[PDB]
Amino acid sequence: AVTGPKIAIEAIAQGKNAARVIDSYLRGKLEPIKEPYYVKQEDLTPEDFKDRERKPRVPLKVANAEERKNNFREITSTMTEKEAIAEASRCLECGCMDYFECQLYKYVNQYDVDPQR
Amino acid sequence: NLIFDVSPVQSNEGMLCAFGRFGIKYVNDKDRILAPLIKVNGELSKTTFDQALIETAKKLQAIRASYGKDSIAIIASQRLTNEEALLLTKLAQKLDTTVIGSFDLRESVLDRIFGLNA
Ligand code: SF4
Repeated sequence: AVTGPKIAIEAIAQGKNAARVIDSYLRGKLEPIKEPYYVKQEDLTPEDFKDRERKPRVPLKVANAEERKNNFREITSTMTEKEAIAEASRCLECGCMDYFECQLYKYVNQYDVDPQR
Repeated sequence: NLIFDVSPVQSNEGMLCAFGRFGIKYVNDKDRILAPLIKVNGELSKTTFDQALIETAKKLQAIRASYGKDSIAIIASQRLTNEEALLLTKLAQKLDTTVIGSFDLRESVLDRIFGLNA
């Protein structure tokens, strides 16, 4: 109703942010949504990951076109537990392991830093 | 969950025939189907009630869409209760078809003479 036709996760994000702002407003302290500052690595290129073992992605089971075009049954299937664990084990763990306890992140989010200069 | 006997009531001649007395044997039949079947890979296979009903609704709606009004026939056994027959008529009304009848239904002449086929 506000952004026009988008994907559903954008609508969910809008609903969650609006819920946050409405909860603040119901307390008399209407606060806009503040975007946190995150340290990122924009310089990473494929040769930085050239030593990792290559592992295949979990295959997606798709129903046969001839049979599926005649019915309204689900086209794709949910993966199995073995495939789920094997696929989750492929993650490279890009995020910082200290994110939930790092004091530097907390302090740089308490003070409006402009570190690009 | 098994039927063991049938007795006539003591009302008028207190009688049943072969059907009413002995044809209740189909209730205990082991060949009764208890789960729905839908055609996968061209053969009927067991499924759940929700999936089968959704498939039925989609098949009937597709026929009605691609062929129009009065393209689905609802042929019902005359052993169903009055409520099931009425609900089937309402289903034909929602399916946009007036073709609801029975293959055991005799041609009617009393409604043309007296008004009601009764
Ligand atoms: S943390 Fe895992 S899922 Fe997220 S970008 Fe890195 S490899 Fe992909």
